Formats: sequence, C-alpha cells, structure tokens
Amino acid sequence: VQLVESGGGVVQPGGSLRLSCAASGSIFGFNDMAWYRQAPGKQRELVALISRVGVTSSADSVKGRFTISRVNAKDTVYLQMNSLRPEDTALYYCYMDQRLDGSTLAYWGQGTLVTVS
Amino acid sequence: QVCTGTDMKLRLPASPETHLDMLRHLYQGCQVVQGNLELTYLPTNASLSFLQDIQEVQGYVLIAHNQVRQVPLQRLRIVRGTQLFEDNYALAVLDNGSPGGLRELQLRSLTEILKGGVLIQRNPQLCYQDTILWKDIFHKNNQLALTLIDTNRSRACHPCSPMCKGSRCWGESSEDCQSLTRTVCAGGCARCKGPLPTDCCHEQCAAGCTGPKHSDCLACLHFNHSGICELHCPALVNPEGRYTFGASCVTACPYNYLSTDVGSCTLVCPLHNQEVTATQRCEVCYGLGMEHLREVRAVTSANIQEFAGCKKIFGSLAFLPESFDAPLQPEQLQVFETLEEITGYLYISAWPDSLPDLSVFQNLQVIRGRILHNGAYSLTLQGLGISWLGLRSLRELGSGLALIHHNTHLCFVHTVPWDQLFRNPHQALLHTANRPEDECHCWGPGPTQCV
Amino acid sequence: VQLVESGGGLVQAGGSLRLSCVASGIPFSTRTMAWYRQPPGNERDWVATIRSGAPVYADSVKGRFTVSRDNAKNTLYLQMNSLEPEDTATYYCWDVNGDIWGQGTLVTV
Repeated sequence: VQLVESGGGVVQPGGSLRLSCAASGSIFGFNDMAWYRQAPGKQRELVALISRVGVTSSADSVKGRFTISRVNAKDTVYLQMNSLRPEDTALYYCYMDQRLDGSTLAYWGQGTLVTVS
Repeated sequence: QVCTGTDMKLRLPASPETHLDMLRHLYQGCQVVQGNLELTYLPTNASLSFLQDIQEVQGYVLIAHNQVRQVPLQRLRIVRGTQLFEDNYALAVLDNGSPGGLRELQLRSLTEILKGGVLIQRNPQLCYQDTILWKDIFHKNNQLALTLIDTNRSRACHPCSPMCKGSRCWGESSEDCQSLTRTVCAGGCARCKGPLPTDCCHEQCAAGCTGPKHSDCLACLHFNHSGICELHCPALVNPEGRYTFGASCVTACPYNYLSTDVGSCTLVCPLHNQEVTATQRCEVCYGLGMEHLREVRAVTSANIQEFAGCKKIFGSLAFLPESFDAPLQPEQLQVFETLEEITGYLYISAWPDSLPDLSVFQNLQVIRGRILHNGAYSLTLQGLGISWLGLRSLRELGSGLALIHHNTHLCFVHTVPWDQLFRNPHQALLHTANRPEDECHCWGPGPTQCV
Repeated sequence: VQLVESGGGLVQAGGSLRLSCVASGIPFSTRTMAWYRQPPGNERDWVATIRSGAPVYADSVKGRFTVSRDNAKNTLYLQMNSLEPEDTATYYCWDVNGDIWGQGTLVTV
C-alpha cells in the first residue's frame, strides 16, 4: 500500500485549492481516510476525517471552508480548500486506515506543501 | 471465455427490442466478466440460458427492474468488486417486479466478495434473503463489508429443504443449501473446506479450495498462472515472463490491448508514455473523456477546432442534438476529413439535414472501441435521416457492438461486410426501424462507394 | 423538456382510437419521434417511427395504424383502426434524438 499526493501549490490569500491522494496495492478498500497538516514547528494535526459509510468530520479552525470526500472505487481522498488564509500554510499529509486481524494499520503520504501568500 | 461487461447503471436500454439480443451476444459462452454484470429490464418469459457459464465478475453485479422469475447464475463463484454500484455495493438487487418478478436469487456457488457490500431493496416476490449469512460471503479483509437488505414481501415463502444443516438457503430446493467457508474455519485461515486445521486453503486462494495446495482451489486471490495461484505474475526481466491481464498471467496481451513495460495489458498508455505500433506497446489530439474533455459530452462549436488537421484521436466523438442548436454548422464538420483512427467510440444521434451521408468520415479506417458508449457500443447511429452511410475507408471495429436504429431513410445497411469488420466472436450489428429493404458490398450509390 | 400523451381510454374490439403526443421546450421540427407499446408483464415494443416523410411501421401494426405529425402544433398523432384484443398496452412517446420518454397512456380493447 502506497499513498501519493498531487495537490500542493502556491495560492494568493482568498484563493481556492484542491488536494487529492490516491492509493495502490489494495484489493479490499480502506477503513477511513483523513487529511493532516503540519505548520512550521508544530506537530501533525487532523484537518478532516471521513468514515467508510460517509460520515465527515472537520477541525474547528477550517469549518465552513474545508470539505473532504472519498471515492471507494479509486481509493482516493479529496480536500477542497476555499478562502485560504495565511495561517493555512502547512504540510498536508493524506492518511488511510485498514482494519486487519483486529488491528488498524496506518498508511502515510509523503506530504504536499501549500503556501498562502 | 473472457468478455467485457457494460456500464448502464439503472438506465433504460438504448434499444428496447434488442436488449436481450445484445445481452446474449455479449455473454454467450463466457466464464469471466471483465467489468460489471448488469441484467436489467428482462421480460417475464425471457430465456437466459447463455449466462450459465459465468463464473467470475471483476466489477459489480446489478439485477434491477426485471420481470424474470429466476436469473440462472448458479456457477458464479466470486465478485472482485473492482467497480462498485453507488460506490458502496458489489451486489445490487433493486425494484424487481404469478404476478411477476424474481422469486429466488439462487446463487448457491457464490462464496467470496473481495470488496463491496450487498443492496437488496424493493423486491415484492423475492424470498430467502434474510436467512443467508452474508458475513461468510465477505472476505475477512473486506473493508466495505456492509449489508442493506429489505425483507418487505407480498407473499409467503415455504421453508427450504430440511437437508440444510441450519436454515440458510438460496431457494426451496434441497441443493440450494448455503455452504460456509469462513465462519467454520479452524484457526486463523481465511478460507477452508472443513472444520479441521488441515482443511484450510492456500493463502493465495480466494473463494475456497478442494485441496491444501495452491493449484486446486476454486479461485485465485490475485493472479492465475496456468492453474497456479500466485501473488505476482512472473517478471519480464525472462523466457518465463508473463503479462498481467485482469486476474491471470498471459504470454501475450490480447488483440485490442496495449502492453506496458511494467508487464501489464492496459487500454491506455500511462503518463509520459507514447503508444508505439510494431500489436502495440506503451514505450496528440484528445477526444471526449480523455484528461482535458472528461466532462464534455458533445462536439460543439467551442471545441471543434481542437480536432483540425488531426489523424488520430485519443478519445471518443459524440454528436448530440445540442451540438447543432453558437450552433454547429455543416461547413465546420470538414475538420474530420483527415481523421483515420478513433481510440474510443463514435456516437451520432444528430446530423445536419443538408448532409445525405456521413461523408465527413470518408477517411476513417479504424474505430478501436477501447472505450464503449454505455459499455457495449462503439458505433451508434439513431434518428439521423441519412440516405446512406458512406464510411468508405472503414475496415476494422476493434471492440463493441454496432447499433443502427430508427433511421427511416437509411438504405445500404446490409450491403456492408460487417462480419469482416469485427475481430471478436462477441460483436454484431443490431438494426431496427430502418427503411424497409424491399423499398431500398458497397457503402452507397455510385461506383466510388465500392468496398 | 417533457412529453405528454393523451387520447387513450377504453374501446371495444374492432373499434378505433386516436393518440396525441405534445412536446414543450424542444425543437419538434428537427426531432425523430417513435411510438411504443408495453403490454403488461412484457418489454416495450416498437410501433412506428417518423422523422420527415413516410413513416416506418412494425409488421404487426402495418396496414392498420397511421402515424402523422404537426410541426406547427408541436404534436405527434397515432391513429388506430381495426383494434384487436392483443393491442391492449401502455403507449409511450419517445424522442429518439434527445432520448426523452413520455409518461405513457393506457389503452384497453
């Protein structure tokens, strides 16, 4: 299982951006899909989480601006970012999960850089 | 033995009178379906004996809006779940229906579903859906293993035969007993043929086994190598190298596929790769549905200039009624005079009334049909009002069926060598509601239209 | 864009009937219209098709049915004569080019 992000870039404040992260090497699907971000000097914090059924969660600082969606056929996550603020500059990592033999296996991406300026 | 499914989810048939014929042509003598099994809009007395050989489905199974009382899928063993219906379900039985409608599922051979769930809603006459242990049919590593079963009925079902160990049955007959291969396993083996530890199957076998080896099981979890279940096909870099084609290792790629340097048979070249013709390998104008016009569904005046001076289109060409009403003009259609190959399909549901034929595609030679309209057709012509075809240079139809119906002024349909154009024992010409042949090898009138 | 069928109802054996299909919001002049029938418990069956000239009829209804259109009124007709007990079905109006189906009307003989 390998995860690759193809969403990052540089955007002016108030602009829009969309991140995607597809997976390969699985024939069973994934438990849940998430997006994490890392501001300079701080730890990795959850931005948005979506369940396999379709229940969507989001962080309090991005509510009303960040939306997460998934496609089970392609095993892909999406993150639509609208009205991006200067404090949205961070390293965005996509996250996937799999429940196997009673345990959860975590898979991380390499990260994508989004700078708002 | 291997056939391609369709993608027409919950949609009405393109031709109501030829739907059963197209199903029979697509699924006659097929064991593995490379796509989705969509059995929809079947009449009460429909004969479906051509589906008795199907054993594996790569995508999803959709049985909806059917008046048939029984669908004979009793040899189907595994559903891969590569594609999902509504992105959640691998099996879907909806709105089906002696009043009419299917009464039993009769899937006594189905044992494994790799990815997806089950959706059974609004079947008044269906019975024996709440007594099936669906957890057994789902793979132990299946992530989207959910069930949504509607048990509302308009009749009372008899209990199944007492021969079953429990009350789990696919029907009323004694041989409709359900076989458990997951919840009765000994230890941690995912699949087994009995309650003993020695009865577990090989780790590369999906739907069950007859012996403990990796050559005597009902299905291969990843790939089948001449009867051997292997995780990976043998690498090419190698006299024993094999190409990856679906869930099996093959010596050479099929007729209408592209061989990648990785060692897999695909229908489109990957990024930063160019198709090379020797068979073709992955060592340009883009049509509808290829990475620039993915959401575009018609050839309008806002994108017709993208095909000017082109000899090969990597995509399809659809001519909807909205294309001609800025409305498209007959003089703008000459940009296709140099076209010679279409990678996808050719759809024409509208045409200018001043054009008596399809002469703008005079030099078109190959319709590859790697992408099919509704998953079944590579050349469709309906409601055109054309006098003759005029596709003088057409020689090959790589895949899919040809559908030409409701052209009230069209002659010379049967004067075309259609059998010479096909390269598969699954393609045929479906034609209805054309101009009668009583009042009607060449493509049109004159000496220049000879084949 | 919608199609509405009207003019059905009840009739005795050997009677006559006239059907009408109206189109609103589409260029009716440049469209191909087809009539269909759906007997209960069966599949939809083709009846007739007309675009601009002589219509094409099915072998079952040939000689008894006549199909005509009025472009100014945006209406399509279906005249029925010498009706038979096997002609009872739900009749549908189809736009071939635009792929638009009518709601259907019930005809009982």
